[PDB]
Amino acid sequence: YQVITSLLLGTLIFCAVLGNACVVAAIALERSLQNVANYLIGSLAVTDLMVSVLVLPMAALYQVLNKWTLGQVTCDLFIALDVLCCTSSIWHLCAIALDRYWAITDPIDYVNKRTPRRAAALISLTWLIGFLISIPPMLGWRTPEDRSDPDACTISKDHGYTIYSTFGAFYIPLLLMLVLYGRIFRAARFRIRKKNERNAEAKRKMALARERKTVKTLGIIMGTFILCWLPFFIVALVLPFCESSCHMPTLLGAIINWLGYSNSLLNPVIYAYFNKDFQNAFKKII
Amino acid sequence: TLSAEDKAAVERSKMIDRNLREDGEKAAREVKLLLLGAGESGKNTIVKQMKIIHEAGTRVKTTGIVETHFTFKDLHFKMFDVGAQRSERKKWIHCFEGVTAIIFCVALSDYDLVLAEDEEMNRMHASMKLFDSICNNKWFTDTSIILFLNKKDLFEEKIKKSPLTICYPEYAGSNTYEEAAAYIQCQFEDLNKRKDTKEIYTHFTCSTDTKNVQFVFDAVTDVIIKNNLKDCGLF
Amino acid sequence: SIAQARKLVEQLKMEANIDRIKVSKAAADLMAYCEAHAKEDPLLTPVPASENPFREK
Amino acid sequence: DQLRQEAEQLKNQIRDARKACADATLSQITNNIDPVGRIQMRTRRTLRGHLAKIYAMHWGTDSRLLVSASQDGKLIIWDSYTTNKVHAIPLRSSWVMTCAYAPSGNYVACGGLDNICSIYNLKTREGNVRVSRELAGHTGYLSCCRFLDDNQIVTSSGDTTCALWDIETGQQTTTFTGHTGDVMSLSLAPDTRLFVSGACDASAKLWDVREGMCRQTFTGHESDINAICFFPNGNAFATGSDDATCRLFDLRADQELMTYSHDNIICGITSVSFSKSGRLLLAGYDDFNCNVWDALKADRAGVLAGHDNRVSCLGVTDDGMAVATGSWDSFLKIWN
Ligand SMILES: C/C=C\C/C=C\C/C=C/C/C=C/CCCC(=O)O[C@H](COC(=O)CCCCCCCCCCCCC)COP(=O)(O)O[C@H]1[C@H](O)[C@@H](O)[C@H](OP(=O)(O)O)[C@@H](O)[C@H]1O
Ligand SMILES: CC(C)CCC[C@@H](C)[C@H]1CC[C@H]2[C@@H]3CC=C4C[C@@H](OC(=O)CCC(=O)O)CC[C@]4(C)[C@H]3CC[C@]12C
Ligand SMILES: CC(C)CCC[C@@H](C)[C@H]1CC[C@H]2[C@@H]3CC=C4C[C@@H](OC(=O)CCC(=O)O)CC[C@]4(C)[C@H]3CC[C@]12C
Ligand SMILES: COc1ccc2[nH]cc(CCN(C)C)c2c1
Repeated sequence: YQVITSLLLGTLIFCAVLGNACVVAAIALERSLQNVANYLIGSLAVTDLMVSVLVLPMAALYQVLNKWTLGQVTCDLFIALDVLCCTSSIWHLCAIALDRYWAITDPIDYVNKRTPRRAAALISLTWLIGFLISIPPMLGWRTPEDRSDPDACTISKDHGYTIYSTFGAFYIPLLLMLVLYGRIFRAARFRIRKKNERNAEAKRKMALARERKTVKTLGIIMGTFILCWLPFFIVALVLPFCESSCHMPTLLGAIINWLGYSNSLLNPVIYAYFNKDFQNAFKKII
Repeated sequence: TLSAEDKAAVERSKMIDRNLREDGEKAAREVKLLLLGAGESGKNTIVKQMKIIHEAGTRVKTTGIVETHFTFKDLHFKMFDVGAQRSERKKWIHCFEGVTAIIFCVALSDYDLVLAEDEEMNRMHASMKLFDSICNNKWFTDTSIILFLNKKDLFEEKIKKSPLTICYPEYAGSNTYEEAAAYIQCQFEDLNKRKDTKEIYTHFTCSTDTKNVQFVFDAVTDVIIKNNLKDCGLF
Repeated sequence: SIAQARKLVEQLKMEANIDRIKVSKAAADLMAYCEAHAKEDPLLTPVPASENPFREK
Repeated sequence: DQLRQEAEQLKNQIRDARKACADATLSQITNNIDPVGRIQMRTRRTLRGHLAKIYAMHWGTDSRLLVSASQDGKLIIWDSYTTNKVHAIPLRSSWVMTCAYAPSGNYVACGGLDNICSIYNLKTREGNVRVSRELAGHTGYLSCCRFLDDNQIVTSSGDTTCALWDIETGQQTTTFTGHTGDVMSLSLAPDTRLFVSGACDASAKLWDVREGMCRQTFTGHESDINAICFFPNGNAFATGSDDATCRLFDLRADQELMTYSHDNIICGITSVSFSKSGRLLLAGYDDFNCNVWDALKADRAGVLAGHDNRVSCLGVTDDGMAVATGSWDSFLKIWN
């Protein structure tokens, strides 16, 4: 019963922390992996590591016990670290998208005005939005209904806070990242589009292969982000406004929460375990 | 450890390391291009063409390697001419591994001409052999080549007076500038075995002041953008 | 290119006119030098860290 | 003309004399010598600060300071004891392929694709390093330079010629012609009266510094020679070529003694050097690692693995304490 779900959450937690730690270590100990893009990917891995060692464990204990057994203060801190680290991870994805968009569409900026200070500013900005989404439920915007049930731990369901958090944590990042990756798609397609018959056929085949590759890569990125977080932030917006007639099954809600938690496990798989430079570094470490 | 001499030495090392970091940051903002070609292939004309307006952003003349530092549209370029390095190329060609692009200049008008070393060797064939050797080096697997075909007017006059079949026996077509210039360009393109990792940006050198350096800038920006797309996995 | 041929043949004759010793004697001298200085070769015999300047002051 | 006949006759006579002098292979003589055993070396210091592929280094005569040259146009005087950067000379030409550190410790030389051997004055009256002299006259890339003394320097360049320079006047006191291909290495004698050069014609020549004439020619390699180093005795030297094989030539025997080859090695040697006693021949390789060779027995004693890229330079201190290997990944490593 509870043993199976506890084991599944534990192995998920272990895989997430192992992957994030491996990515951070590979970036730290390798001198080739010390550029602005790899710094952003490493900061994303650090944020996901904080998600896996500061949020995942306490969320798993809450899930298997089906009750909060740590106290009101420990529940409040867990919620604060649940919103701060996960919102930071989402904005790290958005910051990586912004860096890629700047690198692809502005080569002059890439050559001249691209420094690790930009990477540090973006990371600080992603943690800043994290703090401004996680702190407001600390002081104010906390209905007494949250504390009315000591044997539960739920995010403040005030309508104003619900709108503010859900937008500034997922929907502003979801529109921003969609726009940036659409522009990147347009740039990549424009670059790809621009005996003699054999060479023309080879060029056509290679261009088609590149178009397939770019559409696949964008599909992987946007699909994972959407299939993990969108299910959670649609419910996290509809449920608070619909107090009644919108009963939420426990199974579906738990699957949805852990789908978003698993977005932190899937981030190193996409942004780190797929490119060639990390694969070579890991082979050199092995 | 904490001695005054050791503290001074560590402070000197830290200051030196800061200066090295600053110099490396400054040097990473410069696009490095390697200019190659055979003798009077018209690379001097190219260098002169790019240094008409923008230049340099008891010393002894070296005659070994030539530095050309020019800035075009907020981009710093550094062109390394090794035409005066009359020695084995493979013993120093790896020193230029990692340049953004290779500017390779061949004169279209030397198809009729032959090398001074021996009459039975066309200058265009020597240039083609050099292009094949430099395009397929293990150092330049991913390095794109900016191909310049200089002396279009002299080539047009020569093909008006002399047929092109002497340089290319297998060639077959009515002799005029456009088709012959396209055939030579395609022959130079076909020497690129690495069609999947590198591209060749062929331009016909023109007397216009800005068009040549503009083409070099466009090729370099298109190389940088494609490298950034390949890094993201989108190319 | 005839003068270079004369220079080359003169160089070859001068090289051939030098005195040579048996390879066994030269190898024995090399083996004697190696064994005579084997005590003062820190790379050959690892030196204790007390007097090793790159590990312990 | 007909001089080819007597030229090949002289070549055959030289070969016959060398074969006659060969009575016992160096393996037979050193078979009784016990193996040196496994050589375990651990990176003690890792000097960091270069930002491009190192191409040369040279230890000082005090065995503590060393100079390194790299493509970032920087000539750093390290302090291997404390990793401190004593000096960082900005090169006028970033294409540097060689460097040397004067025996007196006052001067440092470098050169490269620019056919100029720049000489820097480290110890001056203001504490600021400045180019003392620039030696021009080579028509090819200058591949190696070694300080004969504080006033004379020997340079080998890719114009098939080695030159002896008078630093005070800046002119070639003597030029050493005879090589057919690009001269890629040069090693000075312990008494500095002789020096050999390994060139791209797959041959090495022993030169007299004073008379400026080739005393001997050693043709054993099948490809161009990239490195050369005199055995501590001064009567022998080792050569490293793209044949993936190192070779030991004796001056008095005027012939090859030993071949340091392995079937697992197919990459060319980029740098060789001997230990203080001459019993270990440390050779850098394009396999990213340096292999320690027991000179007398031709056995692969140790492996100085650790470098992320090809090992370009390599040197052993004068007191024999430590071996430092620079590599294309912009890191010097002192091994000990
Ligand atoms: C119907 C028609 C068509 C559709 C049908 C079928 C075809 C497609 C199906 C859908 C795709 C599913 C996933 C495919 C993944 C895949 O093919 O991966 C390839 C193989 O690598 C491994 O196997 C190596 C994987 C190693 C992963 C880590 C291992 C450990 C995991 C746990 C981690 C935690 C513990 C360590 C590698 O990647 P790739 O071939 O997909 O191509 C690119 C990738 O898409 C780009 O995203 C990536 O860019 P970046 O992410 O932006 O940096 C590129 O660098 C490049 O990798
Ligand atoms: C439990 C979940 C959260 C685990 C993670 C699953 C993702 C890695 C999946 C979900 C949707 C998948 C995508 C769905 C469809 C496609 C299109 C497919 O073919 C195309 O490129 C055609 C695209 C088009 O026609 O629009 C390539 C794989 C890709 C991007 C898939 C990549 C893998 C994705 C992102
Ligand atoms: C993207 C890749 C890494 C796959 C990610 C899979 C996870 C989203 C899965 C794996 C294990 C799943 C869990 C396995 C078992 C349970 C118990 C289950 O029990 C209940 O509380 C509801 C039923 C009941 O009341 O008993 C709720 C869902 C949950 C937490 C699941 C949530 C979704 C999890 C974390
Ligand atoms: C309104 O509920 C919110 C608002 C913003 C948020 N950021 C991260 C979370 C929680 C993430 N795990 C529950 C998956 C969150 C919830």
